[PDB]
Amino acid sequence: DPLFSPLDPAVLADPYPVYRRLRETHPVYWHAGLDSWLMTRHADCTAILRDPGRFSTDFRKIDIPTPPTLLSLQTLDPPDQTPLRHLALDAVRAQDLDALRKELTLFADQLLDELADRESFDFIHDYADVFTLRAITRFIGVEPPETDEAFARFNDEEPGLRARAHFNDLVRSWLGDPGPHGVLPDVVRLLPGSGVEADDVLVNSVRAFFHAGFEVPSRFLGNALAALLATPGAWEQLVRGDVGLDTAVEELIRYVGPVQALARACLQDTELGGMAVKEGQVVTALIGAANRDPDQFPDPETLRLDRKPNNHLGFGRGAHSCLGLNVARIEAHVTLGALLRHPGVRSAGEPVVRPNGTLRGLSRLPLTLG
Ligand code: HEM
Ligand SMILES: [Cl-]
Ligand SMILES: [Cl-]
Ligand SMILES: [Mg+2]
Repeated sequence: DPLFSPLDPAVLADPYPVYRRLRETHPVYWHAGLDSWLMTRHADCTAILRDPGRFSTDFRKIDIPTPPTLLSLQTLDPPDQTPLRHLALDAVRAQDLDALRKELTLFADQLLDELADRESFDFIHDYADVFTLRAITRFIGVEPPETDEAFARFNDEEPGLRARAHFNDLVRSWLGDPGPHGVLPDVVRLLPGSGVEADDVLVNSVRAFFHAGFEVPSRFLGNALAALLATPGAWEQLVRGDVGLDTAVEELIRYVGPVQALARACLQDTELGGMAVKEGQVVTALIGAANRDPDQFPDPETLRLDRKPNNHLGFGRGAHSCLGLNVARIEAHVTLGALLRHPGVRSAGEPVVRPNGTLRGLSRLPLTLG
C-alpha cells in the first residue's frame, strides 16, 4: 500500500508520522490489503465504538463464523454480552485495589533492586513481563502452573487450538476449586443469579480476561519507558517533580498506548469522512492514531506530561471499554515511582520493536538503573 503498510519495518520503527500524514489526506481510508476502512480521527473512532447496533464486535452478523473457543465477552455484543459484561464488572469492582497497589509496590522494588546490580538488562523480559504476570495472577487469584510458570504456551492451527484447550482446562479447574481471593473466586460466588451460564463462553471469557490483563499492560509499560527515555527532558521532568504521575500516566497512554487498532463489522450503511461505508464491510478504529489527532489534542505529536484535558481513547469506549483500566493505572503508577527511586535510569542500547501493527510493543528495551 502506497499510503500505509502497518508491517513495513520503517513504519514499525515510528508509525506516528505515517499515521499523521494519512490522517491529513485520507482520515477515512479504504485499505485494500487489510480489506477494511481505516479511521484515524478521534471523532470517527469514538463514533465507531459507541454504536454497537451499527459497528459490532460479533463478526457472525456479517456471516463470518466464530471459532468455538473464541466466543466470549469480547466477541459478543449486547444483549448477548450484557450478563457476562456485568458479571465481570461486578467481580472486578469487588477487588481491593489499595491492597494490590501495596503488594505491587513491594514486587516492583524487589525486581528493580535485583536488576540494579546489572550493567544492562532487558526491561521487557526482566521487568514488564515479570511485573505484569505477577499482577494479573494475583488480581485473578490463580497460581502459575509449575510446568508453565510464565504461561508461555498461551502467549501465541492445531497447536493454537491445543493451547486454548489446555488453558480452558486450567480455568475449569480454577472455577471448581477457587482460591481465597481474586476476580475468579468472586466470579464463582457471583455466578448464581448472574444470568450467565458456567459454559464455554464463560471459560473463554476468563481466558480473554487473562490475556487482556497480561500482554496489553506489559506492552504499555515498555512503550511508556521507551517514550520517556527517547523524549529529551521527559525523564528529568519526572525526576525533578515538575509533573504529577497521575497526569503523566494518562499522557503516556495517549502518546504510546499499545492498542493500535480496534476492528468492527459495519451492520448499517454509514458515511464517515465523506466515505460510503457499507453493511458487511469491516472498519478499523486506529485509536493509536486517533490519540494523536490534532482536532482533539493540541500539539498532538509532542509528549506533554502535564496535558489537561486529555480525552484519550487508550482504554476504549462504550460497551467493550476496558474493565482493568484502574489496575493498568496502578501498574504504571507503581512502575514509574519505583524507577524514580533509582538515580540513573538510562537506555543502554537500541530498542527492538515487535513486528505487530495491532498491539504495538517492544521485544527488547536495553536499560540500566545506575
Ligand atoms: C495499559 C493497559 C491496558 C490498556 C491500554 C487496555 C486497553 C483496552 C482497550 C482499548 C480495550 C477495548 C477493546 C475493544 O474495544 O475491543 C480493552 C478491553 C478490555 N480490557 Fe483492557 N487495557 C489494559 C489493561 C487491562 C487489564 C490489566 C485488564 C484486566 C485486569 C484489562 C481487561 C480488559 C477487558 C476484560 C476488556 C474487554 C471488555 C469487553 O470486551 O467487554 N485491561 N482494554
Ligand atoms: Cl512494601
Ligand atoms: Cl450516513
Ligand atoms: Mg514523533
